[PDB]
Amino acid sequence: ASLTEIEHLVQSVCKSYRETCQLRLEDLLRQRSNIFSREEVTGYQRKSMWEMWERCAHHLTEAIQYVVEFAKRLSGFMELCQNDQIVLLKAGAMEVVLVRMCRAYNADNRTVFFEGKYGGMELFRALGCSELISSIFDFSHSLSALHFSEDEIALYTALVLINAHRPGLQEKRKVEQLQYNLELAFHHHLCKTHRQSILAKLPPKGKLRSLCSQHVERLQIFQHLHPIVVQAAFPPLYKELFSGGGEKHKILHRLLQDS
Ligand SMILES: CCn1c2ccc(OC3CCC3)cc2c2cc(C(=O)NCc3ccc(S(=O)(=O)CC)cc3)ccc21
Repeated sequence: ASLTEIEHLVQSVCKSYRETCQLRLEDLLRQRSNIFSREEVTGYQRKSMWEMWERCAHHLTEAIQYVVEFAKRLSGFMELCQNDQIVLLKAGAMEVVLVRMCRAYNADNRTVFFEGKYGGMELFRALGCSELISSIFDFSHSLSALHFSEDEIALYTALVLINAHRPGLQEKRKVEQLQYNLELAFHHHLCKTHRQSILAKLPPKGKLRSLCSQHVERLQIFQHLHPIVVQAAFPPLYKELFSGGGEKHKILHRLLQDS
């Protein structure tokens, strides 16, 4: 790639992100005074474990749907073979969601936007996975302290998704080329905006992996306890990405083949 080509890549990734960001930043900021009351938090804490799981799994899947669309619109992604598209989304979609989530996290009062209002960690007690929840809140706090712009989130999530180290890729060199061009774009944009200092402050790649592993591990516990709930009331796409041996569905293929 050349230098104008890199800045065109920057513009194209930012555009692809804006079209698929699910919620515009201002819509999340405008709701920050809308906080759950103590009575509403209590109501969430008294919901059954299985109903809170279903609701949370539903919201995760919705967010993952916008990530799939981001990929489909991401320069060079659809030129990868189908196998590698699926590999990359299977391993990276939850990671992208976790990074995007920091937009919905208010570091001032330690709350996250959830079902129309902002609430803290205690909102999720009924899940029985406090360690996973606090890890996500802590990760969202760490990213909020960097004050990502929307352009930086677009470029960083492109790189989270386009990761040539995922096991199972068939055209590893093609993914490497794509990853390298997106890295140049991200680092070029940081340099031009005098934001190279955040590079040392970004989370190690093992953190994002660790959060996704905790998620799958707590899901396995839940699915053992409530197997019919997962079968009857979890989104098919969710089960395909995270469940075992829930990889019996083929939703990703249909989502990618469409359009
Ligand atoms: C850390 C606490 N938390 C969760 C914890 C667990 C969980 O589910 C899995 C555990 C087992 C299933 C699910 C959530 C969960 C979901 C939401 C959510 O969807 N809010 C609505 C919203 C819409 C758009 C945006 S965005 O535009 O920024 C692009 C992402 C962000 C937010 C918020 C907090 C959550």
